[PDB]
Amino acid sequence: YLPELMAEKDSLDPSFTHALRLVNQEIEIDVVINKNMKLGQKVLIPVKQFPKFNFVGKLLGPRGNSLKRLQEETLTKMSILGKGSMRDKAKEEELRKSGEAKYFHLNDDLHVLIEVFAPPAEAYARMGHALEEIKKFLIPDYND
Amino acid sequence: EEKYLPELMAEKDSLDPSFTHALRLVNQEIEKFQYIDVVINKNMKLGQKVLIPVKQFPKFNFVGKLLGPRGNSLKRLQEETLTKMSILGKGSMRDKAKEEELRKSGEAKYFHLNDDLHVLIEVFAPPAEAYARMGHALEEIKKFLIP
RNA sequence: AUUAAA
RNA sequence: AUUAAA
Repeated sequence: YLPELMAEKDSLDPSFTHALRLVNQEIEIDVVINKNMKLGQKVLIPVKQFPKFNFVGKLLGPRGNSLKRLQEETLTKMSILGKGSMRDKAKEEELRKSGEAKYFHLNDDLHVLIEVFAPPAEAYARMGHALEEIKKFLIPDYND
Repeated sequence: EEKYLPELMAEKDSLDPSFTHALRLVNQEIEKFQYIDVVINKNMKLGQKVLIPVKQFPKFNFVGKLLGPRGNSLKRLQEETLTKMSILGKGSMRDKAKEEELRKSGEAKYFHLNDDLHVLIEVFAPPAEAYARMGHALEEIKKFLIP
């Protein structure tokens, strides 16, 4: 069986990071019941268009309060991921070099991941409300 | 991702071929490469395939209750919810002998017949509007599936 | 338990 | 011009 993979995991050179991630990744709607669906949407952060604006700070605010309040008022969970999301950039490269699925996202572009867990008709409406409020953060020029 | 792929090809070339599963998995990860923007705020496409309960209600035909006379009640729902709803899956066609239609010819046009009988709600709008339209459509479509 | 739209 | 949440 595939447990051959376990023999590869221990014996593979740690210098191959993406292969060791893929091998460890390989370890393996009804509306009338109306149980809780989960959704997610990855929203790009326009650093190409606004390179002089720091979005990560405007989004989080003091001790993350502004992101917490948006999460609370939209009833969603938001996570800032991608290249440039971490505060320590030397740690961000070594964690990207670490190439663990948890930190794998750093290879991608700076973006927000909004998650919502609710019954389906509510879960879609909550995500739509969150997408309307988050653009005020991602659009400095929202006047006109 | 301009940084990710050159490291895969570097691993591909430098890796020991004796690792067959690991080398196969990085090749599968390479074949993949051969996400919303709200400041440009262009239209996305959302869809949700909503099964309708024939296992729970085998005696109730929903597809007729959904369409109505000449599809008036379904188009009225598509108008008020501003979505495109298409009934697909096994039993969607009224003629079930002409169903299992081709399907060994294998056209993705007809591939949906292998899926269970459902309703695919598609909505085309900007992301904030698209997600809010879908949520409203799922609100109203319950009323057809709860006799 | 006759609803058939795109 | 600062903000650093999970």
